[PDB]
Amino acid sequence: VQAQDTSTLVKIPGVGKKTAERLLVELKDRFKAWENVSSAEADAVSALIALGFKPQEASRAVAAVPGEDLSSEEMIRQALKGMV
Amino acid sequence: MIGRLRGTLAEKQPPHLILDVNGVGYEVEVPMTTLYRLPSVGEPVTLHTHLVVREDAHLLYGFAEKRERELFRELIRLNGVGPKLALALMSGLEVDELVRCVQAQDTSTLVKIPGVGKKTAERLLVELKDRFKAWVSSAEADAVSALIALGFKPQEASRAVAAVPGEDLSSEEMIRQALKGMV
Amino acid sequence: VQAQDTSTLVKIPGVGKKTAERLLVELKDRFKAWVSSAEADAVSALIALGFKPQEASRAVAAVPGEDLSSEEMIRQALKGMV
Amino acid sequence: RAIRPLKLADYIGQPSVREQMELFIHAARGRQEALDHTLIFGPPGLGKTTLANIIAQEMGVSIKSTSGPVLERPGDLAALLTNLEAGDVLFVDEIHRLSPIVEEVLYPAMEDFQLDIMIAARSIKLDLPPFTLVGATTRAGMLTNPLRDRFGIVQRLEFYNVEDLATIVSRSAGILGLEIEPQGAAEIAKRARGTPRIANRLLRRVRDFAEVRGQGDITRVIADKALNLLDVDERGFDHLDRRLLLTMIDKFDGGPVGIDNLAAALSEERHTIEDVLEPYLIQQGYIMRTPRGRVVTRHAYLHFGLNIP
Amino acid sequence: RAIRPLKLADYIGQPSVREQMELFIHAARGRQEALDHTLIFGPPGLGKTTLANIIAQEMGVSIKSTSGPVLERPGDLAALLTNLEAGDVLFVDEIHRLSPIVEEVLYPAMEDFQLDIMIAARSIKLDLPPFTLVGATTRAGMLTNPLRDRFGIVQRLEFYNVEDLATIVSRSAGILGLEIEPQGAAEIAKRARGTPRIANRLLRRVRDFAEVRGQGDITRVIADKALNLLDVDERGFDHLDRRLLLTMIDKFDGGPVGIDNLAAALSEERHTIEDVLEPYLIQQGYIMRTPRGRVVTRHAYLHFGLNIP
Amino acid sequence: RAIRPLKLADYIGQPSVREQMELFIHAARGRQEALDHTLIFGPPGLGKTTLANIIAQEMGVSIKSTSGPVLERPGDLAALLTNLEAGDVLFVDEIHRLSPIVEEVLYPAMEDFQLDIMIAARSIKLDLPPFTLVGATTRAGMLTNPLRDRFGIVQRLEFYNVEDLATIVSRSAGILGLEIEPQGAAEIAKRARGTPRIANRLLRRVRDFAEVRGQGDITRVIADKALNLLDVDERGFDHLDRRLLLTMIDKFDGGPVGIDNLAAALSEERHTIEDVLEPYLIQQGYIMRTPRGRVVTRHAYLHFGLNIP
DNA sequence: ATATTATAATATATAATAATAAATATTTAATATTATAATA
Repeated sequence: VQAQDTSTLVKIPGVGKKTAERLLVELKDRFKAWENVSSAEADAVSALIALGFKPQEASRAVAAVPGEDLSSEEMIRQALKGMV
Repeated sequence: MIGRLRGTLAEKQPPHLILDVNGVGYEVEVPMTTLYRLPSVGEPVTLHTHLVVREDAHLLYGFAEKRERELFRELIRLNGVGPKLALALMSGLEVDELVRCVQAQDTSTLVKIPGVGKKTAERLLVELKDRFKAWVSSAEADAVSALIALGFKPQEASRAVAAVPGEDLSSEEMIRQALKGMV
Repeated sequence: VQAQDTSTLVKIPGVGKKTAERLLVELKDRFKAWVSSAEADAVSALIALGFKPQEASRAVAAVPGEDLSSEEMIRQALKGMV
Repeated sequence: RAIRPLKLADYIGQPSVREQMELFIHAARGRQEALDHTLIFGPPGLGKTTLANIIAQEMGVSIKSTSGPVLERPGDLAALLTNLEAGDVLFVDEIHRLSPIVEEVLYPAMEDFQLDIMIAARSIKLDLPPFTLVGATTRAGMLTNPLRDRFGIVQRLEFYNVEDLATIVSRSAGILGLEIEPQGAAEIAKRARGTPRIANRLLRRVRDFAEVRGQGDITRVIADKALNLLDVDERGFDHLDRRLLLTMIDKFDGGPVGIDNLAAALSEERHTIEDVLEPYLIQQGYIMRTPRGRVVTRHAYLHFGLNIP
Repeated sequence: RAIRPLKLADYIGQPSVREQMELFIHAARGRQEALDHTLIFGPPGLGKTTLANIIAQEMGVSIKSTSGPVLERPGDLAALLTNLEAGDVLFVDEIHRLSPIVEEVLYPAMEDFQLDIMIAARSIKLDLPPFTLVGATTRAGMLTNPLRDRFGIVQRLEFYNVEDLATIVSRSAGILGLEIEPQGAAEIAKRARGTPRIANRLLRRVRDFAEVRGQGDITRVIADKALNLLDVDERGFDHLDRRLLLTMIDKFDGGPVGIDNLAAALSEERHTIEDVLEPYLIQQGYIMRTPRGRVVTRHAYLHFGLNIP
Repeated sequence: RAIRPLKLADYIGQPSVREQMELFIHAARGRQEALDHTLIFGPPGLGKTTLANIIAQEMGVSIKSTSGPVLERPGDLAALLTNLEAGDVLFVDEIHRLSPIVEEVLYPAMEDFQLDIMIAARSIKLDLPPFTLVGATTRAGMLTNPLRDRFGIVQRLEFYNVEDLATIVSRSAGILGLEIEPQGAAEIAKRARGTPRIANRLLRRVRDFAEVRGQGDITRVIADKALNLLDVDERGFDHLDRRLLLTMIDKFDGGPVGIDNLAAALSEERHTIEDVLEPYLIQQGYIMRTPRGRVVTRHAYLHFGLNIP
């Protein structure tokens, strides 16, 4: 869960995908610390979706380094450097 | 039960509204967004509605749109969502913008809604992710069959066929206009 | 219900054999007062010939040979897909 | 808007062969019954589909155009047979490839238009309406001998001579409203492999040449400088033809190697290479066939002014 | 910054073919009609889309550069044709890989610019504006006979003439700024390998050689010093090719060979050999191919003084 | 000086490789010109990625070698493109083992250093700084030929001769701080089955085993003990290989027999035999399988000294 | 006259998607309280 892999959860019989993100989300919801947009940004997000990016990694990359009053090619470039 | 009301407005005490439909008023609330679309006192109004039955109470909820009723109902079917939460959400933001944010699964635009925790935001986004759908004449059927033979899906073909050209046009020109589209 | 038929009820979607058979069991006491051989032969011949099983049955059932021979209804069924 | 010859007398070439099909035409008109099943063998460019549709027009019957490469399943064959009616005809090209099951299905379908295949359970007894299956393969040697024996009409389609191809050029120019000089018609008639399709394509190229480089109709000099711009000799050479001739007179020293090797060297498909090569090169007798390969004659090697060692 | 002539006259490399297609362009311009269908085949990678774009600017109209994956569904090509207009043109690629349903849709599309489609069968007839359908494939041998016979213009693309390859080398070196020699141009033309891209790569590498070994000067001696060691030869051989030839002739003495045995013995998998080295040598014809083993021809024996069995 | 040395003088490779291309790029760098794409390939485990890292180390340009099978995704490809800047170099391992989407998002970068990105939606024009792909594949035979045409420079790797292997062993033992005699260096080179980096690994293992039984100095008795424990003699024959060849000489006396017959005789799987056992002997003159069967030299028999005419 | 094996097709183990039926799980609404960030 602290590694956030659903594959280890779903091989257990009776455990599907939806149960796996429920376990992940609702345990990361504070129990497991202890051991027991603009046109340019929308264009960028759509380009990332068309280039294999799932929307969450296309979302928090935009959120971390937003682009302001300048053209798309450079903040998408530094965002691609940003996600590394 | 209750699916829609077409009645006359009696009084406005937001958010609680009373709708006198043929002598009897109906206790219904509407969101503040719908407060920006209500008529004056005494004017008739048609509200798409859907009831909620509790153990000790019956609550009536009425919206301007049927699709708003359906989204409200699906929000209520969620295990951690009450009516107060859904009214807070839709009083913050409107319907298709929330739909696209559900496609986005972003918490920033929904945390700003008052009284909403971040944990609520991610759990609702994850359990509301897109499993739903995104929001004939002789010439019509001929075009549908022609584009089926051309490989286009019947539902995909029909929306391009029936949109731009008019009613009962020449089959060649209307097939031309249906195939005018690109993705 | 009077004829104690199950497969008629089973073909309804969402109906299991146990569900329909139970419906028989309680309805026989609840109620107190209140296509041919050539049709399947054409389908089998088209399947063995090379035709896809469901579109062949679609052609067979579009214009069945209820009042005419199996060869002629196959002849007019091959009109559909040309 | 089609140039296509819709007349029997348009294909007046091979007068004995045309008169033979005329006798068969009047026999069909006189029989008013089921014809013998037709299988014509001949190299392409001569309009075998044109011949079949002319046969249909003279019969006063509707024709469907299909081919052996098109068909893959006996169910498709049954569909094609059902779409045809009484007083119809089917044009089929390249029967040389066929599934055997299609052949035993067609055996009663051309015996008495019958179908008696297995479903066990009830077998089919479908009797087809009277319509003649017309075969238009290129070579009957590769196809099965029982089918060739069972087909009634068999004929040799050959490349057309100079006067017929010149007449076809003149009448096709008359269709387009242009005129051809008899000498230019004769030279492009003895050229273009003696085939009306290639002759018409060459006519289109030369008429475009006269549309731009010329200032009027095509004469002998217009056609000559057209072939000069087309880089075509008096025999009807192509650049690929010259290159292949040079390879098999120079690289392989007579070319006693298989057609597969030279086709792979040229990166050319086997069927296209042989269809381009064999009829015109054999009627000129430049190259024969050996099991070692398609070796040249002495005359072909002397054509380029080279003496045989 | 790709290498591309701006105009069709500026296009150099196939002067007779360039004159022929210029004649076709002026025929389209003078007649005020859409140009005929042009069939294009030859080398696989030559930037044919760019040449089609040049033809588009010569027409002044738009050409939608489309390929097999673009037109694998008949709906996409139907939509593109509906957005096509009078006097326009459509570049088509990978026609050989395309489904026969595409072929039957494109039968009436070029057949006088119509469209027939089926809907208990009902027929729906559609019309199309006149246009110039452009069919270009890596290999045209897979094109079906009625389709190719119904087409009009057929154009062949090939590697340039050796003097014309040398001129192309000179022009590209002038573009690259290399101080090249006509003797060096003929040298690289002999090294052009039938491919413009590898030719330009060789120009770049001999420019590097002249920069680092000479004083920025490309001469015949400089070109010889650059291209007479390692995987080079005046004809086009490599030391890889010489190694392959020697290892075949010392083992099997110019006899039948096992391809797996060759791959094992050369420490080199047969796949890359038959992908680059073997196809060029068989393109030169220097290896004769059998279903029992690949043997070099008499040219390689003459290269090393070897006998003929 | 490391486990793999990073100096061009510290790696005694093939003399053509030792001379040409790194000297070329050493004398060509500093011209403010982006280096073109270079390929290295050969037997596996020869440190082609390490050699590319070495080359980029003398080039003094930021470099990080990434494995292609690890990087299946074009998004990480865009990440590596944006991580580097103008005039940089990048090394890719096993390009032939990439998902194709990487390839068509990589072609315009080879064309005009352009990253065409798809999002009526329209593509966006995203230019890239000048950069270089260095290729290091085990076998890129199934890679697409236009991608080869975009690539400029390719070098092979071959079975190194005994002198180069001995020099490599000597320099790597000097790196290891060994006291091996030149006779011991030749013994280690002959015990190693060529493969200079795998030869380095084998020398490391021999050094560790000798240090287990003594000091860093290696004597011919130490080499004999290493051959005995590894069950591989100076000829490089595996113990399984030695047993199989002893059975073959004890059964058919080296006569040409079938591969299936000997596979059934030895009770071993034939495909593994083909891809493991005979390759090592067959780069050299040992095994000569024919259309009649396998033939073995008497030099292989010199291990035991029994041969037949 | 026997194999053999150098090239030519081939058929399915292993990727995938699409119902489906047994097996479950079955509560939020209102309100103090306490931090908590921001504030005269």
